[PDB]
Amino acid sequence: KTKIIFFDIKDYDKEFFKKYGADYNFEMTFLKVRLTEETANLTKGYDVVCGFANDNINKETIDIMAENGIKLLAMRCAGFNNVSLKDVNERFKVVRVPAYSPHAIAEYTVGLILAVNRKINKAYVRTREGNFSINGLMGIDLYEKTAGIIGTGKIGQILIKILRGFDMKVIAYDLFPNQKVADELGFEYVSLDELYANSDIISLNCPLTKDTKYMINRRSMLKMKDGVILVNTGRGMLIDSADLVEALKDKKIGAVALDVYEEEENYFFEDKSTQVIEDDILGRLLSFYNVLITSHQAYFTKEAVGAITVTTLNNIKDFVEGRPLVNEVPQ
Amino acid sequence: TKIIFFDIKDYDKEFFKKYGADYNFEMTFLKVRLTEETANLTKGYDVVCGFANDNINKETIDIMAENGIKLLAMRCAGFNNVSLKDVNERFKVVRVPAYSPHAIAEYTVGLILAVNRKINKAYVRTREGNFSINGLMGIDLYEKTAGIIGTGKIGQILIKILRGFDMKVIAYDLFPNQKVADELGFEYVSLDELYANSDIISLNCPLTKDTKYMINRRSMLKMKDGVILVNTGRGMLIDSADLVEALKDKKIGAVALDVYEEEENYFFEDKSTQVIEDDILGRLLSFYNVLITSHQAYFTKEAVGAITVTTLNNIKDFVEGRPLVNEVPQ
Amino acid sequence: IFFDIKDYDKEFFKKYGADYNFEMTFLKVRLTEETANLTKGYDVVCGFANDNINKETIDIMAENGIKLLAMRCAGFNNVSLKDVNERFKVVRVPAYSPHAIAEYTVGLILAVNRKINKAYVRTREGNFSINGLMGIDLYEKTAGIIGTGKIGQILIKILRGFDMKVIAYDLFPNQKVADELGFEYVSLDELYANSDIISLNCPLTKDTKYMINRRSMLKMKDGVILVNTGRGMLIDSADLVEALKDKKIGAVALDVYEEEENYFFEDKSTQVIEDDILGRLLSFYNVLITSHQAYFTKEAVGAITVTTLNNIKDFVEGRPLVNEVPQ
Amino acid sequence: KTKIIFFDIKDYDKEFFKKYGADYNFEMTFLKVRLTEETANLTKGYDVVCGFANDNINKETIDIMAENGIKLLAMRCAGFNNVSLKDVNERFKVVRVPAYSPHAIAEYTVGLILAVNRKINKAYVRTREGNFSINGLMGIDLYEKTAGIIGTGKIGQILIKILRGFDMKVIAYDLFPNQKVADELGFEYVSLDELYANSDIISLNCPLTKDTKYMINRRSMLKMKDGVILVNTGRGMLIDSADLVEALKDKKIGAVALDVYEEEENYFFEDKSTQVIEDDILGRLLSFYNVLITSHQAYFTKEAVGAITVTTLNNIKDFVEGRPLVNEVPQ
Ligand SMILES: NC(=O)C1=CN([C@@H]2O[C@H](COP(=O)(O)OP(=O)(O)OC[C@H]3O[C@@H](n4cnc5c(N)ncnc54)[C@H](O)[C@@H]3O)[C@@H](O)[C@H]2O)C=CC1
Ligand SMILES: NC(=O)C1=CN([C@@H]2O[C@H](COP(=O)(O)OP(=O)(O)OC[C@H]3O[C@@H](n4cnc5c(N)ncnc54)[C@H](O)[C@@H]3O)[C@@H](O)[C@H]2O)C=CC1
Ligand SMILES: NC(=O)C1=CN([C@@H]2O[C@H](COP(=O)(O)OP(=O)(O)OC[C@H]3O[C@@H](n4cnc5c(N)ncnc54)[C@H](O)[C@@H]3O)[C@@H](O)[C@H]2O)C=CC1
Ligand SMILES: NC(=O)C1=CN([C@@H]2O[C@H](COP(=O)(O)OP(=O)(O)OC[C@H]3O[C@@H](n4cnc5c(N)ncnc54)[C@H](O)[C@@H]3O)[C@@H](O)[C@H]2O)C=CC1
Repeated sequence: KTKIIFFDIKDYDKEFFKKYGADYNFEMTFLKVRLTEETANLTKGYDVVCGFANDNINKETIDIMAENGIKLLAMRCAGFNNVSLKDVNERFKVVRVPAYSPHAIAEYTVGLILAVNRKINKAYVRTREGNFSINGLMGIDLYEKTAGIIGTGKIGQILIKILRGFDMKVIAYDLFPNQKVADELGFEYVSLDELYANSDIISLNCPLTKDTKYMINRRSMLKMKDGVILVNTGRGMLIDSADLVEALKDKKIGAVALDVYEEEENYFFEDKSTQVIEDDILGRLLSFYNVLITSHQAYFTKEAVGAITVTTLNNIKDFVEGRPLVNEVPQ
Repeated sequence: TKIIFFDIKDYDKEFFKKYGADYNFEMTFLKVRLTEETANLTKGYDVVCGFANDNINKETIDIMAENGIKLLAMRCAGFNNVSLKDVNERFKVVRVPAYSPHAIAEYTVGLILAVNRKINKAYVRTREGNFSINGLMGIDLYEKTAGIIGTGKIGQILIKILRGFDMKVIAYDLFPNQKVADELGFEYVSLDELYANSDIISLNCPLTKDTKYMINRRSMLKMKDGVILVNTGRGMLIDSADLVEALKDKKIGAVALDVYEEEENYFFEDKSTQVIEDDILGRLLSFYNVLITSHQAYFTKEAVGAITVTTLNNIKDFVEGRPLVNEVPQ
Repeated sequence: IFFDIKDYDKEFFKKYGADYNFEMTFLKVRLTEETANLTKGYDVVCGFANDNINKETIDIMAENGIKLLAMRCAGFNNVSLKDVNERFKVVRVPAYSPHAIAEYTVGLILAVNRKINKAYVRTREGNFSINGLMGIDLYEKTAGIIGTGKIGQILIKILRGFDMKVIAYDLFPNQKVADELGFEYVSLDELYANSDIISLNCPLTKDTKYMINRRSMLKMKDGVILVNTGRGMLIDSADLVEALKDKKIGAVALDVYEEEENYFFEDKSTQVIEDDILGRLLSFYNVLITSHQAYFTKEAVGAITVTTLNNIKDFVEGRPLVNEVPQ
Repeated sequence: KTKIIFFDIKDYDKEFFKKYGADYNFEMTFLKVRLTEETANLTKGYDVVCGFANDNINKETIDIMAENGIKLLAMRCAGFNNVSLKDVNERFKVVRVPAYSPHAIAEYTVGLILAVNRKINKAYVRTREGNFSINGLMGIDLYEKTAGIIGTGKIGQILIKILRGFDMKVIAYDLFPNQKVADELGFEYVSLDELYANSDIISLNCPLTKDTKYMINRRSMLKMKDGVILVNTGRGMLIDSADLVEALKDKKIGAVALDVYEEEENYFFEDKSTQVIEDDILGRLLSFYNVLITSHQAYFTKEAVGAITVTTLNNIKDFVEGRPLVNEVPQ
């Protein structure tokens, strides 16, 4: 009887929500379109809206939603940078799924590092055509190199542990360093500049905020070591992509793996192979021998997707029963 | 001192020229693999430098001793491809045993995650502008069981890394080392227990008489359905034909092979403008869940640097009558 | 009732059908003996080239009172006609666009000769080396066409424009057309011995099944370029693999494949391809496989939809059957 | 005896020139580098220089060559746009191979048309991964469509004949129309503007000159039919590539095949797959779903390459024996 409208849905999302939703007393409607100001009108008559990471939940969208009497905005993801929280004004509540599986993203990040370092993705395309030459595929041992992690949160700290198992030296930067964890894991907090100057490999694992937007830009990349391997499974807006293209052309950047991209919203998760990709930077990034782009799949495991579904359904059950909202996103 | 090198590529040559400039050697580089058909080209040389895919059987060894070869220097850790009994001490054999175990262990982890998370497939889709991720869902390695076969230099580093993923690790070795298993946090088990309880299995033992085709129809029937298998050891560890069947019957979830049982005429060479004659290799290349890379687990700067220097020193040490630290006993 | 439907099929049939007084039901699944039961309560069953319309399927269909089998294709080798027994009628679309297939055939020839597909994969990765991509001029070479029909004749005309010499084999030669087009009928053996390029454009029948097999390929010139936009069963695929391995076959393009029915038109990129020969064929440097898309142009598909839609409109109005397939 | 220096050589070139050159009284030296001002010095002590399509044979290069006493410049190609003829003040002679195989290029042009129309290259990349879906691969019948050929020379005429065999209607533009050939082939000369307005398919087969440089640019592409299929096996400089990108993005261009590219000289024929492609437009062109780029291989058949080698060697023999130079490029 609680009526739920879901945006940006794929078949994998739907199957999970139908299966696990069978034990909840919900009406579930599934839409393919992203939630934006153009589609916000479709929320009319629903109690709960379920949004995802690439929905444009700006003021206009939020106004139309409150106007339509929406009681709850449920985000089926850990990120909320794309919802303009100040504009909600407590006219409805916002919940997210914060800890479905930090391991999924940390593990993926390690995958991406090794893929671009050891050029696994290029190897595969060669051996498929029967090219078994390995010229140009030489990488570097991670062992005893320095990895620099920006964001020592749930994901960042698991990433650090893994890398320490590789016997990498790890340095890290966080707005709120946690020295205890550093002693347990065996890593040293440093400034951003020290991280840039000493890191052979750099990974972004902080949220997108006003302070992190474009934190990786021409100026910060000039401070990195030539041949630095950079990986981003955070948010696309962490990197000024145009500057990334230049730092690739300058051979500052040894290789880069991007699971997210600043203007990904009309592309990612969709098969755009039969039309023009209109974003110039995205097209150009796809033509670099040492760029690996994957469509925001760091989160994408069966454990992670399972927990997102269950935690999302419970977030909603908990709201309708007037229970305390453990996964509220404070506004 | 006159050195004949087989199976050489430009990356090998450049390294051996750069670092060999300090040593008093004549160095001749050949592209061709060392086999019975090419063994005759060793005539007039003091030292032969061989590599992992050379066929150094009795015929090859006989022709070499006949030509007065003093030293066989292997620029690799593996020596399964030298028929040691047939040497008869007519010349010495040296290898480079520990250039970089990290290179291979690290690459092994790279393969696991690539096939699990479909990173190679992702790339091929996004390059064509297909950003759909349907079918690319993987599994968290966290709290799964990895089973390592071969707890040597490489296998032990692999185990440590995976323990960092908080995987449970079980292992099998012909010569268990219980002490390392206590430090690392893993348990030796029989092969049968490994097969039954492993979500991921990695092969890191040498190719011997005992390991040849250990992974075959019968042992794969004991694995968990959906098992992820990775081989950076030797290709002959797997009966490849059975592997094909175990893929087709969906016993195998995904597999990454950095080596292959008949790789000798393919690997390291660009065969993209001719027929691949080996039927199994062609067929393996057509499976959605098979990742084949051309024996590049070892292939890092550090590893290749250390192979070159250790090889050149193996040879310097032999010619100066020094004790051979890296002899392979025969 | 429509089988083996894809979104392109559905959009066309809805757009053009929205004039006609029909209720149309669309199914994704192929028509086989397992799915034939789903025809219950329908009068029009619309089938396509890879449906298994054997006796069991036909029996279940007649049992369910099926009035018309409408084939949205020109080929009908997959419908066991003798078993229908006139318990319902069969219509096809015979001439929607012979040009579509003939033109595509020429595309394939040139793609495998000049390595265009391999070129694309290289340049996409920034490999602009053209080593191994050398081809041959078609000019003054000999092309051998098996099946001089609607498609075969247009193929011949195009190739004659390339100034290729053309020879051809047909069970029912048409000497006239040979004089207009400038080509010579020969035996199969002569075709095999003198052809640099060979194309198959005859129907799959009892007599053409496996006509390309180890024995006939041994008669071909080494380095022959072979293209098949006919039916997969024209080639013994296992022998093709051998003739590729022997380097008898210079390059081959297959738009059709003998066991294509559970693969073609479907995205199988997230599961095992169980057919061993198909997997193996995909690993050869000089094999080009496309998924039965020689017919696939907007004119062809438009004409298929209209001719089909008003093949049905001409059945329900008790009109004579302009496009039947005689049993 | 006669000493020949060859630039921009690949193994295929060398094998042909060694095989066929064994009968001629020549010393033959092979270099990998392109002939530019930076390399022109390497001509010192040679009688004959053999150049190829992407050599930068400007005045500086020509001056350094005449200074070194070079007697003959032999181009192993039909194009000569890249040699600044006015600057060669008859201080040496220039020969080319004009008619090695017009069929090779015309045939390849037809291959490209059908590949981008019927998506054969995209089909291949799909089926290789076991994607047999044909959605998005629908093309058009060429039958009864209009093809527009710019340049009715040796190549253009054979192209026209072939297309007439497809029963296409053909129109053509040439600076020097040949009405007789039009009557034999069945095509009509028209203005460029009429060609742009009525062509479904357009092919470029004129030389690169001062008059053809950038003839295909924003303005001319605005006159084409929406969804036009464009193919260029002429010269890269015939197209303002930046405008091409825009005309692709705005969907004026249905599909394009480029065998040549305006800044191809440091890329084409070379394996650049293990480094950054520094040219932005080329990278971007490689990321369009409906762009097919091949590396200047329209000429590349065994008959063509054979004839280039023999005709080149005879051009040179004929020069040294004071024979009249039938393949001189008038300066
Ligand atoms: N690609 C994908 O599928 C996924 C991406 N994400 C992204 O990864 C991000 C990290 O997530 P968690 O580890 O769960 O977040 P978290 O909220 O546990 O930890 C983030 C850490 O970043 C730090 N931080 C905050 N602002 C900072 C600043 N201005 N500079 C440096 N550090 C700062 C905090 O101290 C915190 O420790 C999420 O915000 C989300 O954007 C999350 C899940 C999946
Ligand atoms: N893909 C690549 O590029 C490379 C592959 N390798 C392969 O890995 C092996 C070298 O590995 P390392 O760990 O450095 O060698 P190692 O000698 O350090 O370790 C070998 C381990 O396997 C064990 N072993 C021997 N027979 C066994 C059996 N039947 N069952 C289980 N374990 C057995 C040994 O007892 C030892 O614990 C080589 O033999 C080679 O075949 C080595 C280098 C590179
Ligand atoms: N790949 C694709 O998308 C398409 C494939 N086709 C295939 O091509 C075949 C021919 O199509 P159409 O030219 O429209 O048919 P058609 O109108 O030409 O009739 C078939 C021709 O094949 C000849 N033929 C019959 N038996 C023969 C034998 N034993 N040996 C040699 N030749 C023989 C006939 O004499 C006739 O000239 C179709 O039956 C179908 O299988 C048709 C349409 C599309
Ligand atoms: N992609 C490749 O591999 C190859 C490309 N080419 C290109 O194709 C051209 C050679 O074609 P061919 O047909 O052998 O040349 P051709 O010299 O036989 O014919 C050239 C035609 O272009 C016409 N033309 C000249 N200036 C013109 C202008 N300003 N506007 C319009 N038309 C004009 C001429 O009247 C003549 O009909 C070369 O000049 C070269 O640029 C040639 C060989 C290979």
